[PDB]
Parts: sequence; structure tokens; C-alpha cells
Amino acid sequence: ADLSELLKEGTKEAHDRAENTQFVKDFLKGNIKKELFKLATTALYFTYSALEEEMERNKDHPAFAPLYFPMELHRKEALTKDMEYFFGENWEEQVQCPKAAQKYVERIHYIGQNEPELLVAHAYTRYMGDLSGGQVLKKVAQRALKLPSTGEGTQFYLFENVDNAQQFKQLYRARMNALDLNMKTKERIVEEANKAFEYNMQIFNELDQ
Repeated sequence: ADLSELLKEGTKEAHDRAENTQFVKDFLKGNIKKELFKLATTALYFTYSALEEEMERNKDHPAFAPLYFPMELHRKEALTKDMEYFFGENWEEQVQCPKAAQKYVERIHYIGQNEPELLVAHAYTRYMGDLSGGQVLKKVAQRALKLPSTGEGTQFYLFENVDNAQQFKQLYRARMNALDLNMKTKERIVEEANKAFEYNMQIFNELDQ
């Protein structure tokens, strides 16, 4: 079957575990105060910074190059703005990567440097979720925190260079299923995605405390 298919089925339960953590629920209800939201944005910054560094490094690698979309997908810049908006211009001296997130960052660097054919598992669990879910999460954060409607602190959640999010998701999926992969590597990808989803849950749990 198709890689995108194995991932939708092989990760549904890990995706749901992550989706049902106490952090996520109180997020969707508007009950996450500013300081916790900043800590969560801090974790997105180090996480996406590592992931996009590894995708840049492997931008020509045949098992990944078709999915390299810096203009459409990359989040480091938008996350830099949000960090500047919440912390001030000296933000980098003020933050430190959360410990659970440091474990995800280490995993991302390992994959991009030793098994780049697995990098797709990490881009899928992050960017495809962000594309379809974005605008919903954006408004919740703007309300709960009285964020300016001009978009400050919330730019992570807007993909300005993607004009039809459900259309880009199709393009991305089509390219993924066209990758030259045997069934061995494909199910490696599927369990690497489950790995990634569990890393997300570990970060949500560290954030709940």
C-alpha cells in the first residue's frame, strides 16, 4: 500500500494519545496562561529549528529532496518573531530548551545525520498537522491570551506562502508516496512517526506540570 496510508493507520493511536493529553485539552478550552504558552512556543522553536536544520542538510538527498519546501513549510522565522514578541529582542539569552524537548531535538539530529530516509517521518508528524489544524489553534491562542489580531505571537500558525492548505497537503502526500522505498523502510518510517508522536506527548506532559 501507499506510505501515506500506512502512516494514517499505523499512527492513529499514538496521534490520539498525544491529542488527549491534559495540555492539549486545556489549550482547546482556552485555559493556558501566557507564561505556559511561552514555554510551549520555546519548545516549538528549538524543535523546528533542529528539524529544519536537518532538512536543509539533506536538501539534496534522494530519499528526502522531493519534500524540501523551505518557502511553503519552514517555521523557524515565524517562530523567531513570536519569540521576539513574547520575550523581547534579547529572547535567546532568556530561554532554554525544555528537557523533554532536548530529547526530541537529539533524536531529530541523529535521524538527519545517520538515517535521512527517516526524516520524512518527522516532517509528516509536524507540518501536515500544522497545515490543516493551524487556523483553529491560532484563534484560540489569540482569544485566551488577548493577542493582537495583527498576528503577533501567533505567526507559527499561519502558512502565508501556502494558498490552499488542503491542496498543498495533497501535493505533499503524492510526492511522499512516489518515493522509491521498499516495504522495510516504509514501516521503519511508520514506527519513526510513532516515535515522533510519543516525543510530542512527552513534551505535552512536561508542559502540564
